[PDB]
Amino acid sequence: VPNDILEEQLYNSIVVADYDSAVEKSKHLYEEKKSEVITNVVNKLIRNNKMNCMEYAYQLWLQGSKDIVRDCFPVEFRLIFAENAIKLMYKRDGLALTLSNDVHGNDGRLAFGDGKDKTSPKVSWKFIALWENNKVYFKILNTERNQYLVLGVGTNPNGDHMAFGVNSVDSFRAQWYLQPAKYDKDNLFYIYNREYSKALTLSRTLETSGNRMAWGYNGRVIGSPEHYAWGVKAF
Amino acid sequence: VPNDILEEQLYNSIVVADYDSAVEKSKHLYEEKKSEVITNVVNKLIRNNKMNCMEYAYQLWLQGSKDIVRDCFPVEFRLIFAENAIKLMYKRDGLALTLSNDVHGNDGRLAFGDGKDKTSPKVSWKFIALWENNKVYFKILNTERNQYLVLGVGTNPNGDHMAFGVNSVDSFRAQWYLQPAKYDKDNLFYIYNREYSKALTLSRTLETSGNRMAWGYNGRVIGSPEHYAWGVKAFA
Repeated sequence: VPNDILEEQLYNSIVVADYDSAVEKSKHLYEEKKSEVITNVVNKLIRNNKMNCMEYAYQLWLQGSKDIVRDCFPVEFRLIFAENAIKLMYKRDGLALTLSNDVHGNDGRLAFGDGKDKTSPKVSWKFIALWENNKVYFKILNTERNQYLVLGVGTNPNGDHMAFGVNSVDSFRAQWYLQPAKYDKDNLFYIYNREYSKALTLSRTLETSGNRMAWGYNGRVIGSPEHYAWGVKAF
Repeated sequence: VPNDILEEQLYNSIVVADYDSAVEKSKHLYEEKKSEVITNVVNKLIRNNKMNCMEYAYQLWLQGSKDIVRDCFPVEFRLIFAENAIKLMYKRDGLALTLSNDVHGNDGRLAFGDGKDKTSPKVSWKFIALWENNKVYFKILNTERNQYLVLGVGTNPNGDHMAFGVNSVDSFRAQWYLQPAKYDKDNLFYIYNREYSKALTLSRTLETSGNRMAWGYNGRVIGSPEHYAWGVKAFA
């Protein structure tokens, strides 16, 4: 059976979220030195912004195929699923996500893109995966503060929610899902809130410090990863 | 009638908040070239952190004795009541109060001591006095944003309230009262929220930018103006 037909079969199984089939097909392809098929499928999935790519990687990771994730996917997938310390870099601004030092009253720490810090422990995060109802979600943990990224209940006039870091994940407001995207060189992700289905973004309003407040954005982001997606870089 | 007794009489009228009496006594003292008496009384009020000193200056100001406020009081009193553009300089840290650029939802812009900016239009404020029930309160207006200093409802774990700048004063959370203090050369003020009776302060936690969050502090401040009071300085 030709490579393009093997790609098609694998691709289709992921698109309909039959991940056990995807994983079994993938194990066979990898075992048979047809990793090119997997790599091309993942490439297509990202190009087409298929969220199911995340679940596919996760099930591979869980089901004895960490090697496939290592070898056939953008490095971001291993970093995410290995819970490595990473930086969340907003493509549009090249700023790393971080938390404020002091608390934002009752809200937990304020999340923002730092105008200047791209390297200190304060911009280090980990993704902690959880599986529920055929979907992978993430707690996004700030390692310096040991607090989780959340959207606040309240909205600005645009319907945007403020982003914070809080102690516990006791709500869908503190869970996130990813949608991969390709922009030129880079593999990026839209990061959506589980509760509100709004993309994590940085304000177009600069602070005098160069900081940009993070928001769950009430607007369309798809098709503009250079404006609204995130890069996951090793810390 | 000797000056010492005149001082005591004037002082007593202020401490009991009979401002009409205080003002009439003051006009007479000023007319009679005994402005030393007024100056001494003001000095005493400030040393004793008497909040009634603010009402006394305001009543002088309202009742045609702006000359007395100008001549007999720390310059900050004229700056406050003439609504000059001023900067709010936290004595402990030497940071000017300002607002963020982005608005933190319903809360308004975040109020903070700027780590670096001591001079730009964003650190310009004006006090807008209001009289209610024998007291003077102030709306504290950020000139650049046309927004008023407010304490938010929620608290951190200490019971401190975050400070914000908002569009309207439609609540006591956006009103403030002053208590003068002396520290060395500096006439300073504690700035208390009308609603919560908490003093405006800057966080001991520095932001990476060197900014410090402004809080309505749940704690004792009196006795420590070098830690918790503010300078009111003319904006250049």
